[PDB]
Amino acid sequence: VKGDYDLQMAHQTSCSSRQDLVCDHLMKQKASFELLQLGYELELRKHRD
Amino acid sequence: IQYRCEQLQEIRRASQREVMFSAVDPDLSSSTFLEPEVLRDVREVCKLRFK
Repeated sequence: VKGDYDLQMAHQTSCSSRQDLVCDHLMKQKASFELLQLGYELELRKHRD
Repeated sequence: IQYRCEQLQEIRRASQREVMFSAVDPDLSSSTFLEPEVLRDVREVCKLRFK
């Protein structure tokens, strides 16, 4: 059992590490989208003036 | 009206300026190529949001 647990724990780390990498990557993508969205809002305000 | 046209003309002129982005050759460690201001400013703003 110990052996198995050890094996599982070791496995858990790999998936979690890739999970964090994907999450941070996905977050970097969101940050870029929010910047563009704000850019369109500011342009619309200047067109109203 | 003239004041506004001058402002938009300045933006048009600034837009024609080609910003050169350096080729990511992996291997080449060191060359300190200077990052364009726009890329720096955009990166910082995106980092700040990412954090």
